[PDB]
Amino acid sequence: DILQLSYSDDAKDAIPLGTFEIDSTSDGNVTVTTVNIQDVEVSGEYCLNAQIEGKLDMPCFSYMKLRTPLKYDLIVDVDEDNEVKQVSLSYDETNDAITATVRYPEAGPTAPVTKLK
Amino acid sequence: RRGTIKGRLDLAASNITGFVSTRTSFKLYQIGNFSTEYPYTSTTMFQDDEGNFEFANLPLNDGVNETTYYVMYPASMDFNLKPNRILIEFKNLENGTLQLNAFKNFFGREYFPSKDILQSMKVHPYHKAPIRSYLQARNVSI
Amino acid sequence: QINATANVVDNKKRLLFVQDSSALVLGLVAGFLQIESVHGFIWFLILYNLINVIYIVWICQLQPGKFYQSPLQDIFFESFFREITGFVMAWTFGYALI
Amino acid sequence: QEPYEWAKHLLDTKYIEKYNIQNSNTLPSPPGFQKNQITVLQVQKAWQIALQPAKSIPMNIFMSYMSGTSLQIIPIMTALMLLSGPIKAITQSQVQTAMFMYIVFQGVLMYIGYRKLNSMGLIPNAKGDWLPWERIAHYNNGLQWFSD
Amino acid sequence: MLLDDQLKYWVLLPISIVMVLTGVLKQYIMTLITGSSANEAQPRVKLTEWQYLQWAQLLIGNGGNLSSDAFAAKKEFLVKDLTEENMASFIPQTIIMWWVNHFFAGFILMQLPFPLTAKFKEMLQTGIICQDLDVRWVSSISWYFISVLGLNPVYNLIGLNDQQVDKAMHAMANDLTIIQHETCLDNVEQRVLKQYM
Amino acid sequence: SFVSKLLYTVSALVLFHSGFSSYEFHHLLKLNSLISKLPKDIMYETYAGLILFVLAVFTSFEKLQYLPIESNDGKIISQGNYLKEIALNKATNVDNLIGSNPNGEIIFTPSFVDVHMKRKICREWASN
Amino acid sequence: VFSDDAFITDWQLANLGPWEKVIPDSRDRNRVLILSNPTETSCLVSSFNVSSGQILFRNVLPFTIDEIQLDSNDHNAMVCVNSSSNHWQKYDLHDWFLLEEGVDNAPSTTILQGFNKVEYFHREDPLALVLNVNDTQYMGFSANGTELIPVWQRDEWLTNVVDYAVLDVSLWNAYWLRLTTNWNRLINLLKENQTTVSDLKFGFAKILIVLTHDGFIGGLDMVNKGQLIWKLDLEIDQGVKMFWTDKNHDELVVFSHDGHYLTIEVTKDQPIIKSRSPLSERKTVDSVIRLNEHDHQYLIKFEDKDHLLFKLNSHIFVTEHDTNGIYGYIIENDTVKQTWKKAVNSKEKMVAYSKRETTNLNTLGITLGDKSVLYKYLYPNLAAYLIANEEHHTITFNLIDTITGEILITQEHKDSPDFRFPMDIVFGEYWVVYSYFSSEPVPEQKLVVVELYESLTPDERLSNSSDNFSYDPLTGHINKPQFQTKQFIFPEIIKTMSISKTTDDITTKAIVMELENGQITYIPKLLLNARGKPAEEMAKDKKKEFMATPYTPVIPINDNFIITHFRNLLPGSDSQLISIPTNLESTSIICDLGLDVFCTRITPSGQFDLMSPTFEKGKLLITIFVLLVITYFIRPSVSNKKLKSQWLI
Amino acid sequence: MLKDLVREKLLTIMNTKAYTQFNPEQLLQLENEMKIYMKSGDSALTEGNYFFLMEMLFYVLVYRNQDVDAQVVYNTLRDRLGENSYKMVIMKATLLQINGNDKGAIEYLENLLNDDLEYETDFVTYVSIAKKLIAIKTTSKNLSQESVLKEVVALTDKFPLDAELWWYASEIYFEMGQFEKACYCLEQVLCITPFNYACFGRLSETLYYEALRSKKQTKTELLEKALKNALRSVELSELYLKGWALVNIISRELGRNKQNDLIKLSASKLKEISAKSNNKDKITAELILNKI
Ligand SMILES: *[C@@H]1O[C@H](CO)[C@@H](O)[C@H](O)[C@H]1NC(C)=O
Ligand SMILES: *[C@@H]1O[C@H](CO)[C@@H](O)[C@H](O)[C@H]1NC(C)=O
Ligand SMILES: *[C@@H]1O[C@H](CO)[C@@H](O)[C@H](O)[C@H]1NC(C)=O
Ligand SMILES: *[C@@H]1O[C@H](CO)[C@@H](O)[C@H](O)[C@H]1NC(C)=O
Ligand SMILES: *[C@@H]1O[C@H](CO)[C@@H](O)[C@H](O)[C@H]1NC(C)=O
Ligand SMILES: *[C@@H]1O[C@H](CO)[C@@H](O)[C@H](O)[C@H]1NC(C)=O
Repeated sequence: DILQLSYSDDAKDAIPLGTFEIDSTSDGNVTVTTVNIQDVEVSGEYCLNAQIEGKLDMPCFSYMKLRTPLKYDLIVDVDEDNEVKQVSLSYDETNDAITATVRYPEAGPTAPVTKLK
Repeated sequence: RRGTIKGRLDLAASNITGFVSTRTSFKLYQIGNFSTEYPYTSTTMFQDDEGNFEFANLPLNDGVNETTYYVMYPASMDFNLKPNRILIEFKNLENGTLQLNAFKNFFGREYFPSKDILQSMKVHPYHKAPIRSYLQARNVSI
Repeated sequence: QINATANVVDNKKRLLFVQDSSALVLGLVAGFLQIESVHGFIWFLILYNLINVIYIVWICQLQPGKFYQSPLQDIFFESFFREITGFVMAWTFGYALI
Repeated sequence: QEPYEWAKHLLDTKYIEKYNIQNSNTLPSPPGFQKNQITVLQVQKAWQIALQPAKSIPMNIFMSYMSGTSLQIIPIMTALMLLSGPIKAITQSQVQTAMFMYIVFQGVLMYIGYRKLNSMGLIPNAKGDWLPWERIAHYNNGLQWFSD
Repeated sequence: MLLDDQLKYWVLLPISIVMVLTGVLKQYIMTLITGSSANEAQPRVKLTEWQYLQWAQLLIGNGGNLSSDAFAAKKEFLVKDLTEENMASFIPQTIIMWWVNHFFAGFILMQLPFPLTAKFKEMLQTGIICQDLDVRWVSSISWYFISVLGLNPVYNLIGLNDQQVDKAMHAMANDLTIIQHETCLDNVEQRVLKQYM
Repeated sequence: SFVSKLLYTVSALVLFHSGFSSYEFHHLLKLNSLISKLPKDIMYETYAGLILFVLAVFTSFEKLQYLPIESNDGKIISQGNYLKEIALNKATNVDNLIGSNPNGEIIFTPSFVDVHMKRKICREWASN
Repeated sequence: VFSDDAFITDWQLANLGPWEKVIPDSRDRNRVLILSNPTETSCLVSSFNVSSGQILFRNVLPFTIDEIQLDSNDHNAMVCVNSSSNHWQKYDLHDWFLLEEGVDNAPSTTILQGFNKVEYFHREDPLALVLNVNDTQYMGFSANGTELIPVWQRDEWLTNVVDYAVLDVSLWNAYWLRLTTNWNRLINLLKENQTTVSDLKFGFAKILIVLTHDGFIGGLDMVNKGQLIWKLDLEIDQGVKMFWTDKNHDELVVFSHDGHYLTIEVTKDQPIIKSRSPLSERKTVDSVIRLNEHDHQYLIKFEDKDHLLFKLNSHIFVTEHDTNGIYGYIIENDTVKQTWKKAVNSKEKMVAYSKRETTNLNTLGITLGDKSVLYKYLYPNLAAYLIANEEHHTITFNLIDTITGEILITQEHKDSPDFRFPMDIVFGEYWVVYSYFSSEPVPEQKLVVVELYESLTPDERLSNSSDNFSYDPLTGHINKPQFQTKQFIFPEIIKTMSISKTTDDITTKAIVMELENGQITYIPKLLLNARGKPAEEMAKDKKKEFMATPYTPVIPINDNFIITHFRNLLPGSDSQLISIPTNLESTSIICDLGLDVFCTRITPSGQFDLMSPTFEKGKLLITIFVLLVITYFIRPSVSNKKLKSQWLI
Repeated sequence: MLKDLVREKLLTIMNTKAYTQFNPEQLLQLENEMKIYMKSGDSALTEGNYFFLMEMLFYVLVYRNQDVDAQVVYNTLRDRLGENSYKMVIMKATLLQINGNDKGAIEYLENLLNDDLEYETDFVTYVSIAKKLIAIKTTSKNLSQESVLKEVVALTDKFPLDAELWWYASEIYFEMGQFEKACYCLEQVLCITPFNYACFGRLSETLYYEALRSKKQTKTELLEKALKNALRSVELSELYLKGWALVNIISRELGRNKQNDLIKLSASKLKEISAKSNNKDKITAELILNKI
């Protein structure tokens, strides 16, 4: 559905950083689109939340020293059945905002055993 | 309904009668489109001083001309063994019987050929017989 | 200049004795002191050429031209790679033995 | 002592007049009693240019049969000799061209030895040689991390 | 890195002792085998013809000692009498290299006092496939390679001296006829006056 | 010479003692690392052994002295050199000072010696 | 390299538990059958010499003490009936031959001085009396001579080892002092003339300070055969962790499951408990994490998921794994505040975890054949873990940042895996090796290697090592890893894995794997090559390193690398496989505490720091004396041939 | 280090063969010093130098009529080397020559040269045995100098480049008035040994004798050649007494005097030789300088 990314302090409530839209297989993959970004001055060590109001709640997925030019990358690690497994916040120098990218997990290696010729 | 796998690791047929029975184990792992949650895994030991192990009460795929496969691992901390793995076919025929076949295989080779092709695996009779109980020789002389 | 080649060969033999003993014992002392790379090679250059200067002053008696034809090529060159390999050999021997 | 006998007979000029001559009739006598510039130019041309062939494809195939491994010191030492020997060894208007050609092809043999040492990998060009003297990214710099 | 001292005392000195003894043996074998000298064992007439050839060669080389009136006569008489009348050293190195790589392979012998590049890790460490060993910690074949270069001072200090006919005669007469006589007796007086005054 | 062998043995003893002391120090430092480099008495003893070895090498050169060939007395000919002069003007000064001839196997005719004449002259000298 | 070291360089404390029931063997009467080590799902049944004190065999049976009984029609056979599923198995008592078994019908089965002794055991009337003397000590007396001499002795205090600890056991006046001392030493040497020492030098002599589940502390000597130097009963319930206090290794802090910490001063001979104080909120300690050894504080985690920063005599991040998720914590000044959680869903389970081990850095990267460096991802604060998904049946390898807690690398294995088999992660300097079990290529055991580099293109270092730059990983501004992965088969099922720790971490890290049959092998990291091309493609293309191993995705079990040579080693289900760095870089101590403490010394790159025991000194001196004899005999021939050259020619 | 000085003195008397020209008093002192040295330390003296000094000791004992001790020395050298080298052949020929048996020594050397014609060893062996044969034929047969010259000329026709033969030929030619043949033989020795400054001095002496014997206009023409050869003899040896004495005498005889830049240099060099050289050279240089 809609993933609300929101930073927060230790005991106080959350402060929203953005809302992104997970769309399950329009024509291709489940890759995100950005609905709303938040131009809020944020600086310091904060707990980031990635709450989806329908499917998945994350009380805190990352603890980052956020700066006001938030040059981050919301990596949404997804599954085979296109459900949000994990959310993480990567750093990206050429980003200028918080853009959300869906990450599919890499196929693990398979060993080339001997075949029946 | 449930199949039984016999076997015989002949240790008295090579004058290795002085041994510990618990250092040789026989593992069984189900493959080939089972119908349970987990595949069936068993591990037995010897039954007699002759060396005749036996797996029993194995769950099978109930259906006409339907197969259920088992990889048998005869392992021993004392001796090397000649068939490293044994594929077990448990085909429920329309014959009214339950055909048990066994195929030799070594470690590091697939058990079924590709659907495009084929080379077959060497058939095992039935008890079965892991031959060649020559010692494992851990110690390197220097 | 017409040279007497037996005297040339004998003077080069005495100079080779000095340079061989000096290179081997400089390697032994650079191994006893546990000297590393650049300090060891600069040590060998300084003390080996100082031993050559003491050879020109004391043995050649401030005139190595009557004892060596081309004295700069004979005393400071023509055994330089030989004595630096002997220094490296005795240097590795003393550095490994300490 | 008394002086030498050659000098007692050298000062008196009357002794040589007294010194008579023996008759010599059957007395036995002892036994016995430009193109040079062009050949010199050809000999010097063989001294400066016919040494070049050794530095030619014979030496190229001789260095091509060593396979470029460091596992022996004979190819490395012969390549150091190919480096240092040409370095140690470096009608008037005809031999200057061969004199320049000699040191030029000695430099060519030096480049052949350099090509051998570079194909061995024994020359510090790439970053695998200057890797031990390469510093570390100090990642923490004021934090500590401990795990369960 | 804590190495074994017995590795030093049983690899450094035995390899050096075996290498100086095989240098002594190579010098002794190459003296005993090479029995030839500057002269050979020939019959008398071959020695006489070679002596006349070498007489023409010595006249070419030492005509400067004579005057013109004697060099001309000797040249005429010599013309009238001439016209009318590699792997043996690398086999012990291969044997000693194999003996080092057979008796002493499998352990790091010592540390060099100078660092080299990483490519020398492919030659100075043999029985050790460890990749984090820098090229200072070396095997015994490195001590062979170092001792091969550096034993010439030790070889010197122990006292070892450190490791058809008519066509040729007519060619020597042709080289004798075209020579330019440049005697050293022409201006010997001014040379003596320059040297001793 | 005597001073050369004395300084050779003294430098050998000093270098052996200093090498053993440096071995003890560097193999006690390896046990204490499981900073504090060489104490300067061992360094100065290695330098003393090196200086004494260099003096033993350079005092092995004795000045070239020669006995005269003809005369037999208490006179020894010395040019005051440690090495032999290479120039043939000055190389043969040794041969002219002592009374020899370097091509004496040609000049003196040692193959055509009348042996009976030498024996006659020596017998007549011993009889007189 | 092995036959002179078997049962010599290694040792095993073949332990039972406390002997719950002892059953005499009717076929021998010199053997006995002990039920011991009673867990809630298993029991150790062993056959044991009552005249020699040695265990003949051991078997961890899946039946409890109450379920295991004796057959009525055959007293030389035991019937074990799991009554929760009616599964019965009949075993012979002599050679442990598995007799009849089934699910339907179980057979009719019956039921089963010293210094302050507490119990009798095996009262056999000819001989072989056993006295359970202490609570966990068993002595055995025979009567050869009608005097009851002590024959064997056994101390089963070491059953379920939790933690451990390893105890390693002006100028002229100086010149004249040196000269006089060396003069007196040479005088004493020339007047005197007219292993257990090298093990102290090489660091082999160590003391294992094993902490058991009952609350005991031991002193197992490493260079002995596991000889108990000293023992101490802490009279606590379920000791949890054990750390040194200071860097000089003189005192331990043993925490317990009731919330008590004990400071125990460890001397050379015997330790005394010095403090037995409780904690602040003492309910149930789960695990303790030691932080910043120079400033002695700890992170005591409770069973109620609570935390306590504890202290005795800028930021600090602590990650903590559980069966469901991995959590982060920061220590600001003295408080423990949680920072992130990589929790799992209802169908997933964290099955393996390993922090990145703080290895000593020797090389910044891997030099290839073109001398082009592939730089290692040497960023610390990494943790690798496995997520088992039973809904999709997948193995998800994840690599987390543990400061910000972002998943750097994810890897799915849809290899139809089995979660009833052991799975383990070990983390090297720049690589992860994780073992699981699956059946899609073949039904054998899988080993996946993930090597992390800064970039996969050579000579492309992405880390800023400049002097005017300092990384701040709490911002997330660190370089990201690029990985290379391979999967290998393995014939035996791996129970647990470890990395061999050496002194400066120079020699190749051996992934030491304890297998499910009790055997312990090790695979070197050179043999697990993640940038492996096969032997066809390895010889042609030259971009590999010097003697780079190819990709062999089979890994046959090398019997030379089985370091439990012919030993009936039985680690339990806890069974921590630990490695101890000594001196003498090539070797490392591998111990296998948890039911039987086995310890050995392995050399993954060969023993290059030490002279071999079968080093040919005799042929060496023979060759030296032969060269001396040949030179001394051929020298007068040369001295005569040079004289003949001087005279004849 | 007197042993090293006596060793180098005995090696210079051995190599330059000065014992050939020694007095009986000098041969007695030489035999005494040689038997004192050779019955002593023997540390720096090599083996080949020891047997060369023992050959020299044999010839000193032969010249001093000590034929029994010479037979002992030859027996020791035969026990080491045997009668196979050329030097042992010459020693056997001398031992045959002094024990009567001159025709026996002639027969031995002639039959050996008939063995030393085909498939011979090197040229030094043949020329040394043949020169000893010429010496024994000179002593025994009482040959005139014409016949000795015929044998030496036959030994230079075949086998040239033996400067000993040409020097002996020049010696016999200088004993006669045949100065031109002597000068030809000396110029041949200069061709063989180029740096033989004693041969340049002897050539200058023969040309000076021929110039004084001529007494004509060719006297100055020969004194020019004599002065040039005497100046070449001192360009090869600074302290050569014979060369500087010949430079002085030939310069005074040529016409130049009153310190004409070469008589001054020759007088200074003869004063230097009288200052530093040995007593024979000093007395001879004072004889040269203080004439007239
Ligand atoms: C998969 O299942 C089918 C029956 O549904 C069976 O025939 C087949 O053998 C199975 N595959 C394998 C590899 O056994
Ligand atoms: C027997 O097996 C074949 C293929 O395995 C299948 O096509 C056939 O339907 C089976 N027979 C019956 C009666 O099911
Ligand atoms: C089953 O098949 C086997 C051979 O395949 C045959 O011998 C047997 O008689 C069959 N069973 C029946 C009941 O016919
Ligand atoms: C009895 O069997 C069940 C399933 O077979 C198993 O879960 C249980 O743990 C067994 N009982 C014991 C005591 O191990
Ligand atoms: C130990 O057991 C073996 C076999 O069970 C037996 O042969 C041996 O005698 C026993 N030891 C003693 C000391 O009785
Ligand atoms: C039993 O334990 C006590 C410790 O309280 C010890 O002193 C005693 O020696 C032990 N018994 C034996 C037989 O070792």
